[PDB]
Amino acid sequence: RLWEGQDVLARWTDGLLYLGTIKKVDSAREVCLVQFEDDSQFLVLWKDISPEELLCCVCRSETVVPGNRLVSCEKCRHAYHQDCHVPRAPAPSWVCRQCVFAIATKRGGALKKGPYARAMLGMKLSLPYGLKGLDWDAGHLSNRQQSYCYCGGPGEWNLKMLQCRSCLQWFHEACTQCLSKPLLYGDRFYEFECCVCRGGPEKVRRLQLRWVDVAHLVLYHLSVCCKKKYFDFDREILPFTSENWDSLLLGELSDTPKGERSSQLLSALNSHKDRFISGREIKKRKCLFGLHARTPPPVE
Amino acid sequence: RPRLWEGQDVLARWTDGLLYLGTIKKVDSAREVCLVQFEDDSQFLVLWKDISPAALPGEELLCCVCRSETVVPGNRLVSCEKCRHAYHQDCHVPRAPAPGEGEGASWVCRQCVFAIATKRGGALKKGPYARAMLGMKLSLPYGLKGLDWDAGHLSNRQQSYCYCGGPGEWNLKMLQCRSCLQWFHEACTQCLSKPLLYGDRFYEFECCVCRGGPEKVRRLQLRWVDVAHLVLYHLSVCCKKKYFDFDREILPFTSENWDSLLLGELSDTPKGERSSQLLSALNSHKDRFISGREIKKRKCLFGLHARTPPPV
Amino acid sequence: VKKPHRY
Amino acid sequence: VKKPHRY
DNA sequence: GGGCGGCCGCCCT
DNA sequence: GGGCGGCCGCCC
Ligand SMILES: [Zn+2]
Ligand SMILES: [Zn+2]
Ligand SMILES: [Zn+2]
Ligand SMILES: [Zn+2]
Ligand SMILES: [Zn+2]
Ligand SMILES: [Zn+2]
Ligand SMILES: [Zn+2]
Ligand SMILES: [Zn+2]
Repeated sequence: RLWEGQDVLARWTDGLLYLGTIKKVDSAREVCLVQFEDDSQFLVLWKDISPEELLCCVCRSETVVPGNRLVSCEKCRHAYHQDCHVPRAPAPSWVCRQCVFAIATKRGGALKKGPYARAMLGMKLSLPYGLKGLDWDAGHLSNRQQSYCYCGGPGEWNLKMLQCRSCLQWFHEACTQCLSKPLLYGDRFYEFECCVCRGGPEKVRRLQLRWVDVAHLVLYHLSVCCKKKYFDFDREILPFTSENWDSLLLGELSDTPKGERSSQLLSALNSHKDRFISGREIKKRKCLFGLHARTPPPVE
Repeated sequence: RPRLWEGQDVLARWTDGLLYLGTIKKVDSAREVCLVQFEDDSQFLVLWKDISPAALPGEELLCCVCRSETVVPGNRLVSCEKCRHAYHQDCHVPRAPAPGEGEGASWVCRQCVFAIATKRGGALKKGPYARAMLGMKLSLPYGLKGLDWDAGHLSNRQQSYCYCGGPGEWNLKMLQCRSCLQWFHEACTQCLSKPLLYGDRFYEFECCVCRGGPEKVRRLQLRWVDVAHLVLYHLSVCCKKKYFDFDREILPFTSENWDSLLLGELSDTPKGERSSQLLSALNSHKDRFISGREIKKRKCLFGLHARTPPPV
Repeated sequence: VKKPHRY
Repeated sequence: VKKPHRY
C-alpha cells in the first residue's frame, strides 16, 4: 500500500508527473497529502499516486487464464495483465501507457515526431477510464472522479486545457499533439476534436476573436499569471499583447496597425463595464484595468 | 523547435564531468542519444542531456533549452555573456537573473561556469568563478530523489550524477556523499588536496547541496592491506593490465606518489618497512591478490583476483 | 524547484 | 589531441 | 599482455 | 632415468 515518507510520482493537473513525498494518507476519502520539491503540499487522489516484481499492479492479483502473460514494462518494471492494460500489451521490450506519456508529454504540447510520438498516438486512441460513466456538473466543466484527458489524471478546464467538440471531455495541453502555439489560461476559442472520437490525429481550429475577446482573454491570462487584479494598459496590457501577438492567433485582427490596436483595445476596456473595471473605481489612473469577475472569457 | 541535428557542432559532457567539443553524426530519437565525433576523431554515444549546442556566432533569439515561445510574463530571454546562448529565466538551474536587476550586468550560465571552473584533480578553490561555481553547485539540474539506482547504489539508469548531471563511473575518480549517497566527479569538487586514486572510496564526503555551502571531506585511515589493494586497482585501471612487478612497478609507484596517497598514520613509515609491509600484505591475502606463481610466472608478480576496487 | 519526471 | 573545451 | 607451450636442472636410486 | 619445482617467453 502507501505510507508516510514514501517517495512517489504524482500526476498533477497539467497531466505531467512530479516526484513527491507522502506526508499523510487517508483511506477514508482515498486521498493523499504529498509534498513536492518546492516544499509545497497538495492533496493527491490515489489514482494519480504511483508507487523485478511479480504482481499485476492494476488488478491486485495473479491469474490462470492463458493468452495474457503478465508482462513487465522496460522503464517502470511494473507487471501488467495483458488485458488490464490499455490498449493491450504485446507479450515478450514493452513500455506501458504511463511511461509512454511520461516520455512524450511536454509543456506547450507533447512530441509530434518520433517513436514515442507515434507510440502515444496509439495509446491516445483509447481511454483508460469509463467516459460514459463520468459525473459532470451543469456546465460540464468538472468531474466528481477528477478524471480527464487521455491520461486519466486531474485538471482544471480553465488552466491550459482543450474541450473536444464531440465528446466534451477536457484534455491537457501537455497531452495534445496538434497545437502550434502555447495555450493561454481560459482560452476556449477553439474547435477541438480528440484522437478517440477521430480514430487518428487530433484536429483543431482556432476561432476568430473579437476585440472584446482579446481584451478579456489577455486580462484573464495576466490575472492568473501575475496573481493580481489591476493591470496598466500602457505598461502591462498592451506590451504583453504586442510581445505575444503572434502566439494569440487572432486571425483577421493580425493585420491591424499597432496604433489602432491600442485604440480598439482601450475602447473595449472602457465600453464593456460588465466585464472590465477601470482604475476609477479604486481611485487610481483610468488606464488601469481589471476583470469584474475573475472568470475566463465566454464563447458566443 | 528541433534542438539537436546531424552535423551540428556540440559540447558533450563525459564521464569525468568535463565538456568536449564534438560533432553529431547520427541522432537516435528512440534512445535519445547522439553519435558524437570528437577532435581525436573518436566516436561515442552521448545522451541528449549531456549535449549542448556549440556557441553560434552572434545573438540567439530562441531558448536553447525548450526551443519554444513562452506566454508567461516575467520570463525573459537572457543571454550568457560567454557562449552567447539564450535562456528563459525559468529554463535555467538555478533561475537566471534578468538583465540589470540583480546587480552584475553580465550573467554567465551554468554550462560555462562549469566549463571554466572544472579541472582534473579538483576545480577552482579561489576567485570569482570558484564562488560562481559554489552558487551553481547548491542546485541540481535533475531530480535526485527519482533516480533509479542498483542495489549497491553504484549506478542509476538515468546516468545522472554529481552537480553537473553528467554521466560517470563511481570507481573512476568519483566521491560518494555520505548523506544523499550520490556520486560526484573529482573535477567538480573544490575540497580535495590530492587527486583521487581510481577506486578510492576511503573518504567521508558531504556535497554542497546537503551542506548548503562548501564541501566537507575527510581522509579515512588505510590499512596496509588497503594500500596494496588500492595501488593495484589504480595501476590496473591506469595501465590497463592485470599483473604488476613489485620491485619495478608497484613499489616505485608508491614511493613516487607517497604524499599523494594520503596515508596518515602510515605516512611515517621508513622506505625499508614499506617494501616488507606491502609484500607481506600482497602475499597474506590470497582472497584479494593472485601471485604470478599461480600462472607459471615469477613470484614477484601480483594482480587482483577480480578487478575490483578495495572494499571499505 | 519542481521538475516533470521523465525516464 | 582530445582535450576539455575551455573558454 | 597473460595464458599456456616449453623444459632446464636440481634431486633420488 | 625421470619426477618436479620453477619460471622464461611467444603469440594473437
Ligand atoms: Zn492528460
Ligand atoms: Zn512503465
Ligand atoms: Zn491485472
Ligand atoms: Zn472526443
Ligand atoms: Zn525555455
Ligand atoms: Zn554560457
Ligand atoms: Zn549530498
Ligand atoms: Zn560533475
